[PDB]
Amino acid sequence: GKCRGLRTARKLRSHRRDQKWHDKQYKKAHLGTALKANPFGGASHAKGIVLEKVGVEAKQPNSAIRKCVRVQLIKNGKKITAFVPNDGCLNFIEENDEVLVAGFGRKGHAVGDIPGVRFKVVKVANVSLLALYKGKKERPR
Amino acid sequence: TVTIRTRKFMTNRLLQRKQMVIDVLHPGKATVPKTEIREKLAKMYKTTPDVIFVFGFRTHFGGGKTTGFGMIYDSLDYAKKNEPKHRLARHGLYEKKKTSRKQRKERKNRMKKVRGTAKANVGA
Amino acid sequence: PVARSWVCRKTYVTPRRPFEKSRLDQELKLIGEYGLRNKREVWRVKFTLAKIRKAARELLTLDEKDPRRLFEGNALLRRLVRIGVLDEGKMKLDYILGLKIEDFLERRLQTQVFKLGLAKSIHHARVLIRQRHIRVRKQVVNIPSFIVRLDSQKHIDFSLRSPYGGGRPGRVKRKNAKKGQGGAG
Amino acid sequence: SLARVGKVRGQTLKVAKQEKKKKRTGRAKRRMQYNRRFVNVVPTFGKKKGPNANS
RNA sequence: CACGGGUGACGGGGAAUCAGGGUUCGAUUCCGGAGAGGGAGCCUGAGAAACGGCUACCACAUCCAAGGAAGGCAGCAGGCGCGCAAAUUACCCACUCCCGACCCGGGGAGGUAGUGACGAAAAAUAACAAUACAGGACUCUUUCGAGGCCCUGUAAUUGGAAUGAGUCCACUUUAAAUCCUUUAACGAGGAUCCAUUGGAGGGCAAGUCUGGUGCCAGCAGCCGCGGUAAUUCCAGCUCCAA
Ligand SMILES: [Mg+2]
Ligand SMILES: [Mg+2]
Ligand SMILES: [Mg+2]
Ligand SMILES: [Mg+2]
Ligand SMILES: [Mg+2]
Ligand SMILES: [Mg+2]
Ligand SMILES: [Mg+2]
Ligand SMILES: [Mg+2]
Ligand SMILES: [Mg+2]
Ligand SMILES: [Mg+2]
Ligand SMILES: [Mg+2]
Ligand SMILES: [Mg+2]
Ligand SMILES: [Mg+2]
Ligand SMILES: [Mg+2]
Ligand SMILES: [Mg+2]
Ligand SMILES: [Mg+2]
Ligand SMILES: [Mg+2]
Ligand SMILES: [Mg+2]
Repeated sequence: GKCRGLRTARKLRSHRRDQKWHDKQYKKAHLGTALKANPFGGASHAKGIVLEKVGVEAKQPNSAIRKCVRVQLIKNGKKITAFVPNDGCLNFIEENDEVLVAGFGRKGHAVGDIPGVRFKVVKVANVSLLALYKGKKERPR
Repeated sequence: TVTIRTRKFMTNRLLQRKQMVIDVLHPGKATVPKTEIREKLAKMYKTTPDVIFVFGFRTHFGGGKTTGFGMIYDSLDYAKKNEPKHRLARHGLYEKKKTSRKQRKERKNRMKKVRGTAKANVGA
Repeated sequence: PVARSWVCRKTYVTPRRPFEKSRLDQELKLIGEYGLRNKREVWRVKFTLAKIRKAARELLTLDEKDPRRLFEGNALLRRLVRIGVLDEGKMKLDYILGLKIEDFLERRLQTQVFKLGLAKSIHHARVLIRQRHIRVRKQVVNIPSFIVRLDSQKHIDFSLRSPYGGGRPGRVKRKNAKKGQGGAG
Repeated sequence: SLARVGKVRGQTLKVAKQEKKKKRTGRAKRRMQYNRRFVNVVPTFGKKKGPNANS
């Protein structure tokens, strides 16, 4: 504190209430602009329809072709370049299928080698991509 | 080898009964039945076993002790005066009707629709 | 609106650092010394120790000759004496802070059976506890987490329904006797 | 391009899993862990090797 | 800091994280408020602007002979839609009480069961003995080796001893059942009656092992790894965390 009077409670409280808005986490959490820009809308998971599969070129030094899916959501209709996590799991994902889409753990931020991808794919047509990778379950055909 | 002790003895003249918590010790066997409980309380208290009603056994862990409640009425008329009909039907002197509850509700809502003497003619 | 408790509490608290080598060393030594089942068995005794030490610090922060302080101190010393970790001459609220997880694990019924010596090993004592061969004051104890009181320490013996005690033999002995009589005729 | 999906996963050699005696679990696993950590080994000079250390 | 606006705000007792201070949540079983699709108005009645009461308008929707009639599950179950997201169209007034002309009747309030890995507590998946071995406090021996009063561990080596999980008669439980506890008879040596979930460069405990791939596939929350000897990918073995 700077003003150390005996009755400066409204001064200290109003100064701290003004200066909380310059924090990055507080303003993002307490304004609706970030919640509007979020495609999930304050949700942890979201289902969406596959429409096309995208080969995204990688960033600087690491040079590769990541495999993403243009997901159109149901709850909003927004488009997400969702990420296919494991090896060889793009072949399980076909066109016009409902897939479950989650975050990647950096709370809405692009991670590592992949430019402009915040979200990833968990389940494929009510069958999990982890079980499709391990070989436990089969795609329902 | 079955031993019955009584705890918390009380005489209800306002209910015309005796009451106690029954402690049964039965090493080497399972939980003894309520008929044998009533017979052993009858030969203990020198009364007829018809007035003795015992319910609510809980067996301790390990398997050598149970806890149950029982009352000893003066007469069967007093037992039918203040004793629940379900515990009377446990032994068989009372028999409840077999009209099921949802069908009774349906019959009541059907009798609610028709006004007059024909409420009896709605049912069957 | 239903008639039930909804009252529960976690008896264990996980530590702040997951991969401390010295902490895993100490907990592994504790489990290998006193015959435990997991790290949660260490953590719940550590959290009860945290409860007792927090109550002890809350009593030491109070002033002397306070009635709540004297009552809670005498009650906590009575609890430590009756569980038998603290001595009956050592009972003072300043000595509660100098108390340890090893002395808490010494009062386990598994460890008490091992120290009385009716079992061969600590895990064999745990097998006896699981298979219900022992009793405490005519009551069969099936769970090794029984905090044995000092008053009820000397009453530990074999249960009545036990082939290791005075009872009927087990399934293996009955099957071997039946196979022997069938082979004999 | 998206034609190389699952290339290495397809072209690795399919090695069958070796049959193995089942591991003891729970308190017996932690007891056997304590026995292989402490009471077997002796303090030796030099740098002590790890559990999975091989050469 | 009025007024106005927003609330992804019913308020409180309280919940979580917590040194001391705070921060976040509280629709949710207790108290008070509001409401029965959206407003508005009224009869009865001590008490209602009541909706398992009516009267009109709007939205939705049923039958009709085309004149007309009837509806309000943000009650209990259940169905559609919406979704990342949530149970049985069960049994009973026996426990708790409530109402009635009342000891007798009624109560989807409530109680008990079916689903249930939201979560909390306890807690099986082995232990012992004998052989071979690998070693430690003694004695002896310069070392090599030896005796066991004392040991500790390992090895699909062998051996009986003890039990559930399950099966299942019988009590007990209960309004009637179910489950727990008890109890006969079965039930275990790869005790196949087989425990998984993640990782092994550092943070962060744990292989510079082997084969393939060769900036490709992919791994990687951060730094980074892969460009033909990968401690970081994909598989086997081993190990580590719970
Ligand atoms: Mg970089
Ligand atoms: Mg609002
Ligand atoms: Mg609101
Ligand atoms: Mg509230
Ligand atoms: Mg109202
Ligand atoms: Mg509605
Ligand atoms: Mg109304
Ligand atoms: Mg209604
Ligand atoms: Mg109402
Ligand atoms: Mg759920
Ligand atoms: Mg009732
Ligand atoms: Mg009645
Ligand atoms: Mg209800
Ligand atoms: Mg198992
Ligand atoms: Mg690997
Ligand atoms: Mg690491
Ligand atoms: Mg390390
Ligand atoms: Mg790595």
